[PDB]
Amino acid sequence: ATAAEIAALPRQKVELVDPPFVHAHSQVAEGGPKVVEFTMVIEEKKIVIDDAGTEVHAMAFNGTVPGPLMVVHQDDYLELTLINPETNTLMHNIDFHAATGALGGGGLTEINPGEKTILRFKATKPGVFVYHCAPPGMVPWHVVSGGNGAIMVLPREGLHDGKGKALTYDKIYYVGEQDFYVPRDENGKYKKYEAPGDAYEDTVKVMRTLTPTHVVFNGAVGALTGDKAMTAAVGEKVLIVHSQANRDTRPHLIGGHGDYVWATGKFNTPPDVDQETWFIPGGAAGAAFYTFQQPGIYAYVNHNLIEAFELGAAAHFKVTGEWNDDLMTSVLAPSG
Amino acid sequence: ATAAEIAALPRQKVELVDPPFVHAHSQVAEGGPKVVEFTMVIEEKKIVIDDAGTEVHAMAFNGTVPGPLMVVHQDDYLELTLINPETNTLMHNIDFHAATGALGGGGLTEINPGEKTILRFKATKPGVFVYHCAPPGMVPWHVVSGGNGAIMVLPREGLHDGKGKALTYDKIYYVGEQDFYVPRDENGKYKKYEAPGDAYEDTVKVMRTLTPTHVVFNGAVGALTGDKAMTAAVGEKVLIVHSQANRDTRPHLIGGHGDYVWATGKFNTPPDVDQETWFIPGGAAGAAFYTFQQPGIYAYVNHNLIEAFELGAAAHFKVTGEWNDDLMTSVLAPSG
Amino acid sequence: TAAEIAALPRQKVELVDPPFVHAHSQVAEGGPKVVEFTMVIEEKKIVIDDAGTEVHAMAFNGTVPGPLMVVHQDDYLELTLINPETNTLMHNIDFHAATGALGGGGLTEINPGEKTILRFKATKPGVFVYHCAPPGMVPWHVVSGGNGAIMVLPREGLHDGKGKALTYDKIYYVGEQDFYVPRDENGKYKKYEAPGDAYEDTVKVMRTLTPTHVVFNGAVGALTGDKAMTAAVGEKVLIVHSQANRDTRPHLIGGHGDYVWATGKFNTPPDVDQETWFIPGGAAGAAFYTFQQPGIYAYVNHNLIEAFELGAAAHFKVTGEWNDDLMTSVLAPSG
Ligand SMILES: [Cu+2]
Ligand SMILES: [Cu+2]
Ligand SMILES: [Cu+2]
Ligand SMILES: [Cu+2]
Ligand SMILES: [Cu+2]
Ligand SMILES: [Cu+2]
Repeated sequence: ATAAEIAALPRQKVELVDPPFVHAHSQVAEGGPKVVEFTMVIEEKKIVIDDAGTEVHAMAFNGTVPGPLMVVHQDDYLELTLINPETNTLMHNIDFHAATGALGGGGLTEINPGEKTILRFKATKPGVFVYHCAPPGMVPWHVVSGGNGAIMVLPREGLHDGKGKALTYDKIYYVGEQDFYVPRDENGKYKKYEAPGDAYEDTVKVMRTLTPTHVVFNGAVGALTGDKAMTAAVGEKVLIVHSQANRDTRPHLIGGHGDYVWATGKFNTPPDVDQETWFIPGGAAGAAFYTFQQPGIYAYVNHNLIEAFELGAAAHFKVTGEWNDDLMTSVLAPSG
Repeated sequence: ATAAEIAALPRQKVELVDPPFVHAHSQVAEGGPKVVEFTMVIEEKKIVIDDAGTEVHAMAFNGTVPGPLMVVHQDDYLELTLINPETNTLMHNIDFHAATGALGGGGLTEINPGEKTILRFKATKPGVFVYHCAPPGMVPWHVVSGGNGAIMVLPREGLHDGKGKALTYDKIYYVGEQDFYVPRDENGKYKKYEAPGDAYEDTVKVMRTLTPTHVVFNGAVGALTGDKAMTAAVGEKVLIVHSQANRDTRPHLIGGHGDYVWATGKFNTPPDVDQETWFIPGGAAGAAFYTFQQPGIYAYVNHNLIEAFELGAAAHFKVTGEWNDDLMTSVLAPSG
Repeated sequence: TAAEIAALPRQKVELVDPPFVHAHSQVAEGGPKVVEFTMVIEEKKIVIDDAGTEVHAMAFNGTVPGPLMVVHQDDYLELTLINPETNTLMHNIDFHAATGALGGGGLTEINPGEKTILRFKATKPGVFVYHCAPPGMVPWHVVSGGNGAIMVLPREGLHDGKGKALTYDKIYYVGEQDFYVPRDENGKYKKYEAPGDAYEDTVKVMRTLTPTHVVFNGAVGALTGDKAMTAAVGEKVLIVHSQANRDTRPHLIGGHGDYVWATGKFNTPPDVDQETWFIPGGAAGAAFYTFQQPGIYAYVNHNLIEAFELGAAAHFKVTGEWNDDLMTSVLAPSG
């Protein structure tokens, strides 16, 4: 399209919501190509990531870790207004894996505190894609401080399975998984700092071990459990988008499956089916589609079970409905 | 189906055999749906995992690490009697990744020492699948203590390639790969403990490094070598099922290939072909099909070669038959 | 038959150093051939970072990685492998592309002062790792740089999942190397007189499963600056990537993998529109991209710690006209 043709396209302002929820959208596109507009203020803030009061100096797109899911359709334009407030201490930017050119946008969005920028790109490829901060020379530090999220570029005709039959979800959730590298002192206690820059040297040493101290969903241990469990009902079709900007993960729904899984995250690559545990490499997003068949509590984990149950990578689903004894029954309950 | 319909189905009791062998079965299902009955006693037992005499207090389903391969067909019911004898010290249970509901059966099979339970589930999805112990609060410890195995749910019509041609194996082996995390003293020598619980805190610290001390097939360094090498002949068709309940692996047949590989382990997902090295994520099983073409020794390995040759993840195949000079020949043997 | 193999033509090919690739055609020119290559193994001290860090490398043909060899399906690859008397160690070669004798390793064990000639039929199309594998010291040789890859093209060239031609304008081979360099108690990397002197110290580092360096073409920054790879807008590029010992996850920053044979095998249909692909330790993969935008790109292992702290980052410098439809700065950074 020409500059004039794009200027004539309809504009739609989207209001982002905090993960794991996803802003309102249509699966099948409602009309022709649009310029879909998003705004995000980058907030540098302390976050507490475990029950020992361990702190991270986060880079929080839109005030969350992960940053929110942005949803467009293929051949829409995504126009982001990105704002770095004067209260921040560092330069930041954004690299959309979904975009083409200038290091994903990173080369065009370097904004110091007190500045803002507007980037527009054409979402030419359908899929879920990571986005993340990437300041030259400081890239991994910003990403593992929580400066990452994802977007979903739906096909204009919605999702389909490998034979072209429609796949339509009732619910969608976004799980951002984060590897943290928190320095400790001589007695094994996690260190606290009063400024992001103060922890840099110490953090780089931990990162070089390639061994995260914490691996969490939605910014902290237990962030998606207890009261913040995701919900569904028997019969409901659910899409779980999962991202990891820096490090591999292997998602698994304990008690369920991935009926369809775009493990590469790309919708023109047909989905795998009947999956127990799928694999998303660092620097990517994937998506799984599941129809719940049984009520009760499910745990959704990175199935390196040390990472899930020692380091923090575990979420819950609470599911309502009728139990199915054909699928599963206790013939003899635990007894002497 | 209804409870009455299921009660009318024929039962068959299966005697399990120790890995890497697999109990007698038919590739193409005999008749209609059955309730296939297995019994497994859990044994907490000391095992020796290397040639120095390093020992682990294992949780051994049916007395082995890994637990044995159970084989059924799609839409059969798997009915497991699981027994925790009173000589054991801990509660155990079982999570079938093949099953749907109650955390894979885990929520319905918590048995203290002196107790037993019978769980039945419908095997609705075809593939190979991990099973493992998963007691709330103690999940990874039980799994990395060897409390895991796999099942195979064959399609009722046996295996096929991605395009409808039958794939019929002459023999099958099950390779269970185990990451162990054995505490060490100040001399770098592995510690021994009197009971399972005594090793807990020390073991958890090693687990947090995400760096196993040992990575082994069939419970020990060298377990599938020497006179315990797997065997085949030129022309023979072999399926190798490979599981890893906690941690990634990358199987490779040195001198061979995976002609067809269900790397996700799921038979409705078409197999990759002509593979050098395939990839199975932690928490999953995979399967590879190969027709041997050359005689001699092969090594089957996790192709992180440090993991294979330093940590223990190497097995051998001994293959009988005639050398094929068309496929490979030494034009000039090593000479001055 | 026997007479027929003996009657097949023999063609010698001159190798070139990575990331460049020797002369070849995408569609096979003629019928099956015996393609002959020669490689001398060089044990040499190489410098892998900006602080003068040394490794005693095993360098097939004098490079880390060893060079890319390119044949077509059902050609034979006939390698002459030479281990000069100035070397201290036995070496050999295992072609993942080959069938039999541990990939050739059982037939190619050459002491210093010896050579050997191995021939194998390239029956399976794809990119494949090769590496040294002396029994009992396999990982040491591989993580000392003793590895490369080959490409076995389909006789009819590359195709997408639907059967239409994919023809590249150029090809690069990126070999990625995990190194495990011992450090003294002060945190400084150690140097050794001879390869064997480092064995014990190196195996201890290997057992951490934590590389001190992860690099492309044998050193930090080997494919950056004046050594960046090049392309132009409109050009179709194939990037072959190998890792003989450890997982990697390639990503073209600012681009994509339009078609990616992530397993490296051409009979397995390529994934499409990839952001970041995955190649397991012990394999090669291949990505095809058509460049749409000019400028500098970084090509990385997208564990960004591995890329930017440990060394796994390369550059492409791309010429041509910018496309404001695909991307534009509506408002540049401003107060
Ligand atoms: Cu930032
Ligand atoms: Cu990136
Ligand atoms: Cu247990
Ligand atoms: Cu599990
Ligand atoms: Cu060597
Ligand atoms: Cu190999």
